[PDB]
Amino acid sequence: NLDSKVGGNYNYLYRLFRKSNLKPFERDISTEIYQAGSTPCNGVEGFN
Amino acid sequence: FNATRFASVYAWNRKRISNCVADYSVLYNSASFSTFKCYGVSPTKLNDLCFTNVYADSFVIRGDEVRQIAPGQTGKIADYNYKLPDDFTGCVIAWNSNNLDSKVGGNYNYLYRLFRKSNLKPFERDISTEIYQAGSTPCNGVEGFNCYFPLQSYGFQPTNGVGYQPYRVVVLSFELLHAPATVCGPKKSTNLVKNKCVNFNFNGLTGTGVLTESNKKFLPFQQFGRDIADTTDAVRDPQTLEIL
Amino acid sequence: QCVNLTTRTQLPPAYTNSFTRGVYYPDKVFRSSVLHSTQDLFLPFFSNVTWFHAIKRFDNPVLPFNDGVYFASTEKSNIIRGWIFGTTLDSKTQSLLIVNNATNVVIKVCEFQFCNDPFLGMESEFRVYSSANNCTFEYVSQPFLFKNLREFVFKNIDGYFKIYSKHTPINLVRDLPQGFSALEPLVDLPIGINITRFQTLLALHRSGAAAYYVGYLQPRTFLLKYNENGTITDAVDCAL
Amino acid sequence: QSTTEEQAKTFLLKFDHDAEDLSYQSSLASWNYNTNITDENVQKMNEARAKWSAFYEEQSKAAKMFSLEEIQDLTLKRQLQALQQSGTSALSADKSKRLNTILNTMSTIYSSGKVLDPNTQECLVLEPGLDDIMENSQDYSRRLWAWEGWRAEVGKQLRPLYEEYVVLENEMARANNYEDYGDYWRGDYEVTGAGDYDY
Amino acid sequence: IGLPNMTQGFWDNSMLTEPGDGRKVVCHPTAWDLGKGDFRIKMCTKVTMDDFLTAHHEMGHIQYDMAYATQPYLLRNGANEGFHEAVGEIMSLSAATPHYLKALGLLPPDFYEDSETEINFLLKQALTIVGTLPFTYMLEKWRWMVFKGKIPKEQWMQKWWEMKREIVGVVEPLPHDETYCDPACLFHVAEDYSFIRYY
Ligand SMILES: *[C@@H]1O[C@H](CO)[C@@H](O[C@@H]2O[C@H](CO)[C@@H](O)[C@H](O)[C@H]2NC(C)=O)[C@H](O)[C@H]1NC(C)=O
Ligand SMILES: *[C@@H]1O[C@H](CO)[C@@H](O)[C@H](O)[C@H]1NC(C)=O
Ligand SMILES: *[C@@H]1O[C@H](CO)[C@@H](O)[C@H](O)[C@H]1NC(C)=O
Ligand SMILES: *[C@@H]1O[C@H](CO)[C@@H](O)[C@H](O)[C@H]1NC(C)=O
Ligand SMILES: *[C@@H]1O[C@H](CO)[C@@H](O)[C@H](O)[C@H]1NC(C)=O
Ligand SMILES: *[C@@H]1O[C@H](CO)[C@@H](O)[C@H](O)[C@H]1NC(C)=O
Ligand SMILES: *[C@@H]1O[C@H](CO)[C@@H](O)[C@H](O)[C@H]1NC(C)=O
Ligand SMILES: [Zn+2]
Repeated sequence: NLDSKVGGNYNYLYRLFRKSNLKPFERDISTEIYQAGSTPCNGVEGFN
Repeated sequence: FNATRFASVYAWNRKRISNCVADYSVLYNSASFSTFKCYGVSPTKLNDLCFTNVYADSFVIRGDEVRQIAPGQTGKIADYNYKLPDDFTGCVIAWNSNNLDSKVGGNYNYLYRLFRKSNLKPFERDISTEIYQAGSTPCNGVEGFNCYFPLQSYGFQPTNGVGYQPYRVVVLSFELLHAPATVCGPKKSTNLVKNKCVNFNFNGLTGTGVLTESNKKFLPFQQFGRDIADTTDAVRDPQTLEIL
Repeated sequence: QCVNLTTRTQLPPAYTNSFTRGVYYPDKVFRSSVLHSTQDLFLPFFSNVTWFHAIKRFDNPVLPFNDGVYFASTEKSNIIRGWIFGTTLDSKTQSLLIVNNATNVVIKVCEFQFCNDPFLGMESEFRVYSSANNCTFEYVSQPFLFKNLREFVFKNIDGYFKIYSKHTPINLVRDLPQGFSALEPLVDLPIGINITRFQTLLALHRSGAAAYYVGYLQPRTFLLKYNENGTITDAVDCAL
Repeated sequence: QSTTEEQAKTFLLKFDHDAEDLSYQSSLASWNYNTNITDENVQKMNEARAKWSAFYEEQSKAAKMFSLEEIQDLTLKRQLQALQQSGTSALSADKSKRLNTILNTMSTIYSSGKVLDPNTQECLVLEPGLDDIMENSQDYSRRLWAWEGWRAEVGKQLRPLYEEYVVLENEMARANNYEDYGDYWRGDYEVTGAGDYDY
Repeated sequence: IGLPNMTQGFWDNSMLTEPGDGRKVVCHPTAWDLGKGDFRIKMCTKVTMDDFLTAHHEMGHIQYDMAYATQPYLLRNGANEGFHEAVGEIMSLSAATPHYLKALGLLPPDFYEDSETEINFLLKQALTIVGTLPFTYMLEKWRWMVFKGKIPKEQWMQKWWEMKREIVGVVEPLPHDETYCDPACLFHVAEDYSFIRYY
């Protein structure tokens, strides 16, 4: 009844493509574009 | 995948895959496919988990209907021709097929069901060709008032937009039962070394030691040897059939 | 189709003593000059076994498959064809099929519409089943087959069907001659099917004496002797 | 319960499925005519347009037994209201046929407008000889003679048909329960059932 | 403003100039909505300011089709007759601004416009669009009283000239009798084309 709103609460996000594990009490803040393939992203979204 | 013809929207061909090693690496590393969405698993590491059976369903739908095939989506094609369960263990693959499924003047070889009494149950194929009736008064087997045929054809032409261009969709479902697994990913193997203290993993037989040539004569079916102390003292290489 | 045959004469089948045969390699391990003791389903030494005759008089009973079966045959002219495994041996349940026809061996898992008297018809006539809905498995390989003795052990555990075999020349109409011969593994299939009964297949002469025996496997402890070369030469039953 | 709307929705779906392909190959054929005018091209445009008009007229008939008060949604009501219109067929056969043959007359001879120069050595037509005379000029006499010569000829033959066309348009206007031809054309800005956002 | 470009079919299928293979075409810029995601665009455009504006019209007035392309097939249209034809024209209004040309390279970076230079642009666009608004309104008034019956049937054409003296402020050079039809000089009149659409 506070966070959720009828218009839509979209200010909460979670990292999903870490590519590695987390040590206990680790803080990850980098938002660089994840690469899932051999081709580098070069700052643009696309395949992998 | 590399097939000349695909099944109709209402009648989707289903093929079962078993007892073979599946090289998924060719799939998600290929850029030719336009849609590669995996539900419940990741495209990477997918070749490290074993299943018992794999089902492949193939059909050709519109460009705007690719988003309609997914767990929870609603619509006409999804509800009345091929409906997916809320839970899914597999991947959905689709790509443009304008060069093959589009013909000048219209390619009317593909039919589909647009209106049905209720949404189709998951993994159900509907091939019924019956005169639909939405009116209280029965028309008695002949098309009349409030009695319309539910199957109509698709028109594919080379000049249509990408939103209407034909797309071939293959749905791979990995099912797991209380049976031994039959499909697995390829087992990568490295080159072997000898006369050096190394860590070896011989077909699941892990250990540490020094591998040298052997004078023992294993029986043709035997794999590894054992001493009186019940310790592995010999082994045969899976690739080259010699004793170490 | 299948021909309903009733020309046989009803006779009471004899029994025999399975003196020593029925030993197979338990695991895929090489041992030399070592006496090893193991607990596994074996056929007890000097065991009560049935007797069946072919060629006249012939019979194809639907014998049970409770925990494992030792199958042997000292017959000649390859009258023995194959076996059928399953629970109901009809179209409502899956059944295992193994035959050795003139050219190849067929292994399938289908809900065959088995006839009451499966029978193979020189020339041969496949007359054992009528329909097959959908088969989830197939496999073709080398056929398994003065007289010749073929011994088999059929084990079905944790969804895996295991087969062992051994061939040796035999003479005289004697039944189960004395001797020792270990059964090497042949084939393993991960079907995962329940099996309760089984039946054998033969061929009629026109439209060569054949005999086979059926044992049963029980949980026992054995002491196997390994030679330096790696072959099992002798064994001891620990509860005889 | 079988509300009429639940069958009108299926009818509209069938109409959309047919009309999309009909207009798409019609428009594809329409493009082939603008970029290529030949004897074959005009014929297939005529065939496609005739088939499309006939199909639209059949669907206008099929919209009739499904009324407009059976749909409460304004947006859905708009579709049926647009589809329910038939046209000039509401009157008797003879009056409709005379309408079609009159419209043919204003198609053929009307496009052949001609003017006569006082001097026979120059002969100019409306496109583009006359247009230069009225628009691209800096004198009085040329414009005067062009106006006199053009208006002297075209009025006599073309005047009588206008009154018959007007009265017939009024008769079709009354046939569709409209007060007059003005109400026939004033119906494009009428909003009913929306509320205060009306006109 | 967020509007994307024309689809890929524009680049290959649509031709930006008249073909020279002997085929004759209609060189009027046209707006085509073929449907099914297929869109094609035709004009014999040239490197001129008027064609520079019509290029943005044809690009921008088609953009309206892309806006409501997600609507149902019977709702794939503009709000009314005037909205669709007014969306395109306001596009070229910004493309003719001096700042847009200065930032687009069509004007020098040090270019300065004088208020006397602005005077021409007012008169030009007034003379093109605005100057006929009283004329268009009063002509449609004439038609409306013609449609309403205020003008008696025997003076249908003579009151066009009669009120022209006082109200329209245009004097005729030679009076004409009842047989003459001034509206017959326009091709659009015979084909039943509305005139309130422009207003
Ligand atoms: C596994 O597949 C390879 C692919 O050719 C077979 O090739 C062997 O390759 C090694 C070295 O690369 C050679 O020494 C062998 O002579 C090759 N064998 C043959 C038959 O060409 C290899 O034999 C296969 N292994 C098994 C056990 O079948
Ligand atoms: C075991 O076989 C012998 C051989 O005839 C005989 O004692 C008998 O048939 C069998 N014993 C039974 C059935 O209890
Ligand atoms: C034996 O089986 C094979 C298939 O495995 C078949 O091609 C062949 O015709 C069969 N022969 C006879 C005599 O049944
Ligand atoms: C004939 O075969 C059929 C097949 O099952 C069945 O009726 C029965 O087994 C036979 N009939 C007899 C033995 O009378
Ligand atoms: C195979 O046949 C069985 C009938 O025993 C049926 O239940 C099953 O659905 C069939 N499978 C396929 C893939 O047709
Ligand atoms: C096989 O038997 C086991 C128990 O012995 C039972 O749990 C299972 O449901 C059976 N499966 C079939 C297909 O009969
Ligand atoms: C052991 O095997 C070797 C190699 O075939 C053979 O020469 C030797 O005779 C065998 N010895 C015994 C006791 O089996
Ligand atoms: Zn426009």
